[PDB]
Amino acid sequence: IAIPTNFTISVTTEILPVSMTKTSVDCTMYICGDSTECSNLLLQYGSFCT
Amino acid sequence: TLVKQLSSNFGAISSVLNDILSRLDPPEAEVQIDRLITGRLQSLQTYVTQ
Repeated sequence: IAIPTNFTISVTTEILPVSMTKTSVDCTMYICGDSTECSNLLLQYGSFCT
Repeated sequence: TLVKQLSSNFGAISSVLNDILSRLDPPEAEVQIDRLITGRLQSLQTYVTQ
């Protein structure tokens, strides 16, 4: 039997992500910008954006 | 949200498949029906992924 006669206090590190950046995107400003005609075309696609 | 999106045109002249079908000739109705099919496939795929 091998038995230890001494010891070491070891401090190790563990890194864990917990959160990511909260991002919001408006369709009408991404797909259409300031175009009202583009928005009128886009609203024919339904509730994709909600 | 899936049941709705059956009332969306997706760019066609109507969301009712029969109205497009019984109000245009075949070669012109095919594009409209294809547009509806594409939109509804996209909606169903979004549902399944979610």
